[PDB]
Amino acid sequence: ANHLKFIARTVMVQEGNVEGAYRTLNRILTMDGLIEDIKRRRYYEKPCRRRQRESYETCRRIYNMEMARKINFLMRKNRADPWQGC
Amino acid sequence: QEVLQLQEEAKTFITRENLEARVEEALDSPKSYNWAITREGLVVRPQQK
Amino acid sequence: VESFASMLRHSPLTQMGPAKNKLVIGQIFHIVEDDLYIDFGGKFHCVCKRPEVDGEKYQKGTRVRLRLLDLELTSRFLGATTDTTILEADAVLLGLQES
Amino acid sequence: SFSIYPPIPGQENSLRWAGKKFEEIPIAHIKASYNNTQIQVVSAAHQPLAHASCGTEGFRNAKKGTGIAAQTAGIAAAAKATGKGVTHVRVVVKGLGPGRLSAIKGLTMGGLEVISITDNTPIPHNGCRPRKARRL
Amino acid sequence: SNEDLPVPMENPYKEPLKKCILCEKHVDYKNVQLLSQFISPFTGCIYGRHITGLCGKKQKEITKAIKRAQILGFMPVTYKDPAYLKDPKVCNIKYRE
Amino acid sequence: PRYELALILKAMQRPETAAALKRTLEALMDRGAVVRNLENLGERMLPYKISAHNQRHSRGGYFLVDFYAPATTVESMMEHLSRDIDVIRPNIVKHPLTQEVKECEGIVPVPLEEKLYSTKKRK
RNA sequence: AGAGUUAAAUUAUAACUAAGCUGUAAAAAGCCCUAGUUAAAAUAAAAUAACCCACGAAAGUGACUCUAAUAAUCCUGACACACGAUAGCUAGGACCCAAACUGGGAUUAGAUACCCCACUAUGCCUAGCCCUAAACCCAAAUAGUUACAUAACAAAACUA
Ligand SMILES: [Mg+2]
Ligand SMILES: [Mg+2]
Ligand SMILES: [Mg+2]
Ligand SMILES: [Mg+2]
Ligand SMILES: [Mg+2]
Ligand SMILES: [Mg+2]
Ligand SMILES: [Mg+2]
Ligand SMILES: [Mg+2]
Ligand SMILES: [Mg+2]
Ligand SMILES: [Mg+2]
Ligand SMILES: [Mg+2]
Ligand SMILES: [Mg+2]
Ligand SMILES: [Mg+2]
Ligand SMILES: [Mg+2]
Ligand SMILES: [Mg+2]
Ligand SMILES: [Mg+2]
Ligand SMILES: [Mg+2]
Ligand SMILES: [Mg+2]
Ligand SMILES: [Mg+2]
Ligand SMILES: [Mg+2]
Ligand SMILES: [Mg+2]
Ligand SMILES: [Mg+2]
Ligand SMILES: [Mg+2]
Ligand SMILES: [Mg+2]
Ligand SMILES: [Mg+2]
Ligand SMILES: [Mg+2]
Ligand SMILES: [Mg+2]
Ligand SMILES: [Mg+2]
Ligand SMILES: [Mg+2]
Ligand SMILES: [Mg+2]
Ligand SMILES: [Mg+2]
Ligand SMILES: [Mg+2]
Ligand SMILES: [Zn+2]
Repeated sequence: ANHLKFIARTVMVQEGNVEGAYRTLNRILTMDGLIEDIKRRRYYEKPCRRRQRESYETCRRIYNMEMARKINFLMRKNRADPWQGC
Repeated sequence: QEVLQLQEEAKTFITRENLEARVEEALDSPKSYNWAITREGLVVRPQQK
Repeated sequence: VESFASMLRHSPLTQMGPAKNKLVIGQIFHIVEDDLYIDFGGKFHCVCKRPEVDGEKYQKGTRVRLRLLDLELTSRFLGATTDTTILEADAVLLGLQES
Repeated sequence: SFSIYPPIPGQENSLRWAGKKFEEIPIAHIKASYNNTQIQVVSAAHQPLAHASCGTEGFRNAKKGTGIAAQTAGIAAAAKATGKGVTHVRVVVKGLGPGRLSAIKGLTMGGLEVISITDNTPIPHNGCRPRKARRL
Repeated sequence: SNEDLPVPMENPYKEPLKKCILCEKHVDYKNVQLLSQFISPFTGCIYGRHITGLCGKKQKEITKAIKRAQILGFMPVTYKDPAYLKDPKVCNIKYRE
Repeated sequence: PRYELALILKAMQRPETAAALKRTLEALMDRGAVVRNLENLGERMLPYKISAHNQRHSRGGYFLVDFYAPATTVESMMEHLSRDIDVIRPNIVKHPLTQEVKECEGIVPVPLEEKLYSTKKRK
């Protein structure tokens, strides 16, 4: 409100395609976590009920990180197998 | 060593008289701290003017 | 008689030291269509993909140039006691036994 | 480097639409609320040229929520605005609701030309406490 | 009496430890360019470690520095100052694909 | 240097500016302060518009005053700065150069944590 | 623990503009001293950073600045001493927003509830009480060891 307007969260559509530029802006906000925050902040969420969220999120992030790594590590051996029908 | 550093800066301090000088000088020579970084750790300071 | 420790101290596998970015010589002992299984002699063979340049030049028995990345592929993962082995080593293909 | 989005308020940038500076192009406020949408097209001078609501468009208490209604309001809004002769519009969406995209499309399809989207959706930096969550 | 046994020395092949892009740099709240380098252009967000890729101490340092630069008003909150949008980009984010 | 004074001042012409700075350092030298240096950072358009003394300002001049002062004092100078009609925002920070540089030796790599869960032959 | 400060948001209150605005699974009631825009103090609460894991004895503590400042050459120890989330009580201020209660509106066989709408004690400050929690990491303190060893499950087993 004290900041200069139109500098923030602004995309300018190129070659007149609107839908593309909107997708772009959406990708911005969702990349920064603002959509999850708006949606979060429609109602309240109590501090306890918040650390639960945090911890469940962070556990899940750890799991998915690890499992991802493991998958991409074992990726090589997806290759068609040499020894078949030994 | 410390005491001598301060002894050296005591000549450069601003005192009641030098106000007239210093202030007039401060307006004459704007100084920037504005300073940047490169992915290699290198700095690029503001481009020469 | 040679003591084992001596055999160890003077071996090439010791002399090489750390595995990263080493330039190694290797041999192709098995082929599946795009994939060439290369024993450079270390413990485990590595795998490669036949390059576009001179495809038919790389055959079983052919000798090859390798840039050795890792002597073997291993890591420990979430809730694991022992780390996990691929039973291969990581290497890159440079040229074929440039002579 | 073509179409860097955020054109500066300094004059270093010459790009004109209908021979106007980006500062002079009309602002269309879109407000997308879960039960509603409203567009208001205003001059760079802040004199309102067009207003359309999902209700003003003759939908009713629930149905006025939908994206259908949004594009509907958008069209007629751009009609009233086109009547006063605005070619180009820089748009701002306020709130996050069903008729965001629909209404923006509604301005285009309604024959109004869009340059910019910027999102001003109020994001508390932890000011006023929200109302309690619901089932409880 | 076996002179060919191994030696109990430290690892000579030990690789030098990696460095945060600022390791032994100096973060001041005064250079807003620097602090601008770690902020999301559209939001005014502060990027996390997993983006910036900094040590613990340098992240923390940067964060505090920024907040100071915001209240004292050398730097704005809700957008990256346009002057600095054209400067070198440090972080790993891809917005536009 | 011990303390640092960030002066954001109402943008004026030169004489009025000079006046303001002068009387500022006078006030400081009266509360017992030793002034090291004066660094003009220019007149910038503020990042955002600041409202003080019933005036809402767009631009401002920027100044930096390094000085030594006794602990008891800082409040006094802050008060006398807040009172002032042309200060568009004051502040006083412990001068950055008292804070030490403790060498980042680098990243101490964190290994995956083991022996969290018991060894159990489950399923 | 003090003292000073405010970026986002919100609200008074004006200027325009349109008749609606709000609200749900769907509605109704409610409000049009309404709504969108443009201005704007106070009060309250502190996005991102945090994929961090620091500080405190615990409760607790994450906007900014400065002042004061974190017991013990360090074993255990009470019915003694000093603290102790929320809620609550006493007196005085504060009041954006939230909100037990309550009154409307729906739903329902009923609906003293879940959904909707207002509005209050109350959350906020200063001073004084009250001394309770799933105050739980349900895992006492201080030195140790990984020997011996799987009731089950959970955070593996044990000495002194
Ligand atoms: Mg406003
Ligand atoms: Mg998060
Ligand atoms: Mg928060
Ligand atoms: Mg309950
Ligand atoms: Mg198990
Ligand atoms: Mg107090
Ligand atoms: Mg405000
Ligand atoms: Mg307002
Ligand atoms: Mg208002
Ligand atoms: Mg609904
Ligand atoms: Mg009605
Ligand atoms: Mg968070
Ligand atoms: Mg924590
Ligand atoms: Mg202690
Ligand atoms: Mg004791
Ligand atoms: Mg208590
Ligand atoms: Mg209380
Ligand atoms: Mg009240
Ligand atoms: Mg009031
Ligand atoms: Mg209320
Ligand atoms: Mg009732
Ligand atoms: Mg029933
Ligand atoms: Mg239900
Ligand atoms: Mg009220
Ligand atoms: Mg409290
Ligand atoms: Mg607790
Ligand atoms: Mg518990
Ligand atoms: Mg107990
Ligand atoms: Mg005890
Ligand atoms: Mg103790
Ligand atoms: Mg033992
Ligand atoms: Mg059993
Ligand atoms: Zn570092």
